[PDB]
Parts: sequence; structure tokens; C-alpha cells
Amino acid sequence: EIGRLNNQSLLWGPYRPNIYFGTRPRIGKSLMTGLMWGKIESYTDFQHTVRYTCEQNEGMKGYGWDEYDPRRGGIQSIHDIQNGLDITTSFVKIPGGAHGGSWAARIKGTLNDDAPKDQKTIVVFYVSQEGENSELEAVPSENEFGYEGDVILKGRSEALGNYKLVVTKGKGVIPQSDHDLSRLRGPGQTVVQSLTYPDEVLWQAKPILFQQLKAGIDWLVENKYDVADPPPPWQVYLLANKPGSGNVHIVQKVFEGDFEFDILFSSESAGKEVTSKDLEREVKQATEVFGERFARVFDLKAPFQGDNYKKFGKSMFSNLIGGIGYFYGHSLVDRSYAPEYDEENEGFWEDAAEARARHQEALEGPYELFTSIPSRPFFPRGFLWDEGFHLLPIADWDIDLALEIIKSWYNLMDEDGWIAREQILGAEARSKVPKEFQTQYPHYANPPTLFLVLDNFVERLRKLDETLSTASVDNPEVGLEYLRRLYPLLRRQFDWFRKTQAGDIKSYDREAYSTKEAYRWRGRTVSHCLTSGLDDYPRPQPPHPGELHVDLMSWVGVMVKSLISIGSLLGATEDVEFYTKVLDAIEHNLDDLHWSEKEGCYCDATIDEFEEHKLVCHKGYISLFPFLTGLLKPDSPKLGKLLALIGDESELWSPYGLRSLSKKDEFYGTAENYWRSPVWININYLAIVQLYNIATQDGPYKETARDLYTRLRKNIVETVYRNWEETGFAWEQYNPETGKGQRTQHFTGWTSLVVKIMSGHH
Ligand SMILES: O=[N+]([O-])c1cc(N2[C@@H]3CC[C@H]2COC3)ccc1NCCCCCCN1C[C@H](O)[C@@H](O)[C@H](O)[C@H]1CO
Repeated sequence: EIGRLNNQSLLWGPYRPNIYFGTRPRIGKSLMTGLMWGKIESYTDFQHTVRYTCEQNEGMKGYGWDEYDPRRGGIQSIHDIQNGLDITTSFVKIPGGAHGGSWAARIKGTLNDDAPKDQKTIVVFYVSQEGENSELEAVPSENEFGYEGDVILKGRSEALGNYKLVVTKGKGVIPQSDHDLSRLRGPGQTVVQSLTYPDEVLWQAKPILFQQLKAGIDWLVENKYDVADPPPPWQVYLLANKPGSGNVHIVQKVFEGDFEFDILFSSESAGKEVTSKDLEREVKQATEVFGERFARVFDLKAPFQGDNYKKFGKSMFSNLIGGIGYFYGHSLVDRSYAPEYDEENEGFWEDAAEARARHQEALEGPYELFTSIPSRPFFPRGFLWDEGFHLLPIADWDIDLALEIIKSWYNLMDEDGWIAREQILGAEARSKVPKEFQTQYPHYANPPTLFLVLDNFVERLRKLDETLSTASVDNPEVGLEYLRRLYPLLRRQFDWFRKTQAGDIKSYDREAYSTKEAYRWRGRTVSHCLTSGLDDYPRPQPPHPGELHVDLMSWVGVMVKSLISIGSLLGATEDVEFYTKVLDAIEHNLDDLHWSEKEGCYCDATIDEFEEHKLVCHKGYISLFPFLTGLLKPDSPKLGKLLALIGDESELWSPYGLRSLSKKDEFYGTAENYWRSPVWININYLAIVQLYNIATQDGPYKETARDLYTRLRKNIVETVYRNWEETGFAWEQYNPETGKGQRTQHFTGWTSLVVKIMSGHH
């Protein structure tokens, strides 16, 4: 019942973060829309200037959400240098009826100071509908060659019932052609082309548009329009009007100078149809609500209480929550469980490559996923351990939203307990991913950081849009039922980890409190360990079936501590007893297998040339894991030595945050130098939260933790703020020597954790 209200609230959104601006509902095969625009200055330039899928290069100053809440809508701003255009896309949801409500958008384009004042810009609104028993029709024009006013599309489906979608006339100069062609094509007006293609290719908006433009050009060629006397470019690239029935509708406008137009989606089962007056008003309302929620949910503490930090927090937050996508389709999975994937022998990476080279992978599904993403331009899709970080701030904002996303993720889990770490769903998603990197492998794990979110919900539980956001904490019954239904999958994931990611104690000269607790990440190559999330952090060389990884064991610890709390809430006492013994064994086994007294930190372990357990110690993030994951007692002498490592400028401590790897480590700044020195916000965030924990409890390290917490919070926030101020972007990682953001931009993305770091009061 709370489920039905949530379903209905979240159904519609701009859930296509892979494109600048578009809408889809959370339904695999339904109605989608996308925006395209580009300046036209010549006969050949439109194909190069036209924008649709997100990218980041010299031609685009920046883009992002100024404001967003997926229940209500928001405002995105796009700063396009190539096309001399500052664009604004406002989207708003209007609840009502039985079909997930109505929505509207305003597209406003303003030429920048550099653009020719008489620039011609082509704007397209592309609309598609998949589904066997559904209809969509453009109501024809009264006029001869196109539309003087609004374009109305009428459609129906099982999912949406009856609806109307209107593209309004809009404001702005419409250029007029004196050419001969105008007698056949009109002087210049809004046009509509209504087409049909087999459902599975409808997503290919750009090629479909261009095929129509080319047919347009070929008609000119056949009909004696030539270089003797050519029509203007904008008229050459203006489609001949042919509205009708189909599963594809192209709405094209040309504008000279500034422009704007509305898109009004009117769910028939609701009240009166949506108007532009409705849009303007609900835009203003949504802004007020966003304003008030922000100040309550993300109340930035000293020294970030100022307005500059507020605007920064709003940008980082809105971009993260604005990344929410709905994805649908088949994924590519190797279901061969080839025995080479067991990696039980020396040299196992060569065996595994030989297996992969059998190419037994097949598409399977379809699946759906509702998730936030790291990067609109470079990787707009679900990543398993990233989502754990993304949901930390989102959960604060709207716990029901976060729980929905968690549910969405767990619904992917297969019978054995595997969720693919990278969710590439459907041909549209695949288009952005080289074939060689699509295949998922059922023995590949990723950190279970979604348990971190679950933990915070549990603590919240112990201690209509306003209502709906917090319904899962405000009605303990609802909360518990949610945990009840998820609990088995959580448990299945726990079991899967210990089955598939088991390390080898019993087979070597290995003494420890427990014969059981030992873990090794499957999937390592000579240079990489992708499944751990820390691609190129240095690990034992060469890789070896005897390896043990202290990060993985610490994640199993995070998991088991969570199972304790959740089981304890559902009174699964047979389960809670078992967990209690596993936790106890990991605490002991962390020390017995992973602690280096001589180095003063945790290390991964291998097996020698001589068949004996060797620690292989590389000072950095990995070394801190038991502390980052909240496993050490606040009086632990090991914790204190870890605090020395963290605070030590010659090892990890840079002015800009903690270095992934110590400056003393032989691998510092080597090779791709991905996780071999740069400052990464996700691990810094875990550190900051654990420092705070120790700083707010009686113990011997209280005052040290307090100082490190104060400084690290400051350093991390200021580095990310400084870069945002100067570049407009959140970055993937930060240079510890210069403080510059580097690798990819638009990383929102766990970089956005900074809103919560500024927020404090963990
Ligand atoms: O998508 N690609 O497959 C892909 C595409 C391309 N492109 C080609 C064509 C378009 C596109 C842009 O330019 C040329 C280039 C390289 C790759 N490589 C796959 C790697 C995926 C990124 C992992 C980022 N993070 C790494 C963190 O280490 C990990 O912790 C984190 O979880 C993960 C997620 O945030």
C-alpha cells in the first residue's frame, strides 16, 4: 500500500541521464522523449553541431542539475560553446489519475554574448513508443506545410491509458525563406514526421532523424534544386511535414535568436489537461520545496555555513540525485561456469583468459534497473559498489527513494546470490560500451557498500511527497516488512561471498583462530584487481590461489555486522547466533592473517615461493580497511597505529586528503597511477566518518581522531569545492601534489558525498 503510493509517485521522470534531456517512465516498453538541438551555419555543419547523447569536451563548457528531486522535478542548465547557447530545461511532475500522473517541461535557449545574434538553431523533440498494442498519432495541421501553433500527439497504451502530449508553439523568431522551394515546403514553420520502425531500434534517435534529413536532401536533388540557386541551409534541413500514426514522432522547429517552448504531457485519467500556466506555477513551487528540504536535510556546518558552500552543496547534490536513470533490456553474461574460473592453480589468469576466449556468453533478461550512476558522459549505468556511496546522501534526502533503488538492485540477484557489478541493460546502454567490456562474469564480486546504506536506515528505524519520502521510517511496520522481504537476499549474498570468494587457510602452513574466515577476490590479473573496486592498487606479485585480501575480509565483516542488526530485528535467532560467531572469527582472523606488527598496519597476504604465508604490505587505503569498515574497537592499539599512518604527511596525509597509496611505497605514481597516489572521495569519506566515530566517544584516541577529523573534513571539502569553483565540475579523483581534479568530469558519482561531509553530525 505504501508500495503503491511510492510506485505512483516515482513512475515518471527525466530518467534518461545518458542524454542531455529526455523522459521515460519506469516501464520497459513505453513512451520515451529526447531533446536535440544544433546551430546551422552551412550545408554540412548540422551533423557535427547537433547534440543528443551526453559528452564532455572543449565544445561544452558544462551542464548539470541546479535543482532536482525525482518526485517533483527540477531545472537543468546546459552551457554549450560550440552552439553559442545557454539552455535551460525545466521539468515538473503533476500528480493525478491512475497512470502515474502528468508532467511538463520548458526548453529555453539563450544565445551567449559570442553567438551571431541571427544564429539559426534547429531544435527537435523526438518521441517514441514501444509496445505491441499501443497507438500514437499526431493530429494534422490546419495549415498547408506545417504548424503555426501547437503540435498535439494523442496516444494510448495499457501502461499509460489515454494521454496527450503537446509541443507548444513557443516564443522566438521563426526565419522565413523567400526561395522557390517555399511553394512546396512552406516559408518556414514547425513540422512533424510520423514514422514506424521495429520497436527495438526506436532508441536510435540520431540515425533515425538523419535518415529523414537525407531523404529530404535527396528529394531536393531529384527535383532540380541546386547550386545554381540553393535554398538556405536551415530550409534544406527542415523536414517536409507528414504527421500521422506511428511509433516514432519527430517534431522539428527552427529558430532565429533566443527561443523557448513547452512540452505538456496530459494523463487523461487525471483532472484537466496540463497547461503552460500549470508548468510555470509548479516549477516555482518545486523550487521552494527543494529550498526548504535542502536547508533541513543538508544543513552545512562550520566552516562551510556560507552561501558559496551552500550553492556548491546544492550543485553536487542535485547532480547526484539528478543522475537517476531507469534502464531496461538484456545483459551479456558468461554462464559457462568454466572450471578455469575457479582460479585454483598458479597462473590462473591464463586459464581464465583461455575460457573467456571460448565466448560462451549470451544475452539474457530482460532486466530493469532504477539507479543513480557515476557519470552521465562516460558511464551512465549502475555500478554495484558505487551505488552504496551514491545512496548515502540520497537516503538522507529521501529514504524511500533509496530503499526503492536498493530493492531494484537486489531484484537482479540470481539464484546463487550474484549481482553483476556493472549493469549494462539494453542495446541503448550497450552502445556506450566497447564489446570487449560488456561481458559480466558470475564469479566477479564487488564491495557490498549497499550494506552501508542499510545500516543507516536501521539506525534511523531504531531512533503526500513530504509524507512519502519518510514513510519507511515513520511507520516501523513498513520498515520491518521491507527488511523482512530483503533479508533472505542479503543472506544469500553473504553466503555467495563465502562460497565464491573463499580463501585458502587449510591447505598451507596457516595458523589462525578460525579455519573458516579467509577471503580472496576472484578475477585478478597481473596488474589489476577490478572486482575489489581499486583497479590497480598493488597486490601480491604474482597473483596466486593462496592470496588473501584484507579489504574483502573487512567487507564480509561489514556484511555480518549488518546481518546481526537485521536478523535481531526480525528475531532470526538461529541466524544471529551463527553471525555472532562469524564476526568473532573475523576479528581474530584479521589479526592472525592480516596484521603486520613490523609495518604497523594490515596487509594482504600471499603464499611464498617456499609455500609459506607472507604478508605483502603496501601502505595506503587497503592497509586501513578494518578501520574504514568500522571493525576495530575504539581502544585498539592497532587502531592507534593506523591513526599514525593516516596522519603522517610522509605516508598518506596530503593537504588535499588521503593519498590512495603512500609516497614511500615503491608503486607510488607508477603505471596508470589510478589508485596508486590520487585522492579519492569515497575512501576519504569512510575515513572521515570513522574518525568522527572515535572523536565522539570516550577513549585514548578521542583527541587525535578529533584533530584528524577536523582537518581531513576541511581538506576534502575544500579541494572539491576549489575545483568546482574553477572548473564547474566534480572530478573522479584529485591530485595530491597540486590538488587538481583529474580523470573524468561530471563524476556525481561518489564525489558528491561531500554534501554529507559538510553536513556532519554523523
Ligand atoms: O565504458 N567503458 O567500458 C569504457 C568506455 C570508453 N569509451 C570509449 C567509447 C566511449 C567511452 C568514452 O571514450 C572511448 C573507454 C574506456 C571504458 N572502460 C570501462 C571502465 C568503466 C569505468 C569504471 C569507472 N570506475 C572505476 C573505479 O576504479 C571503480 O571503483 C568504479 O566502480 C568504476 C565506476 O565508477
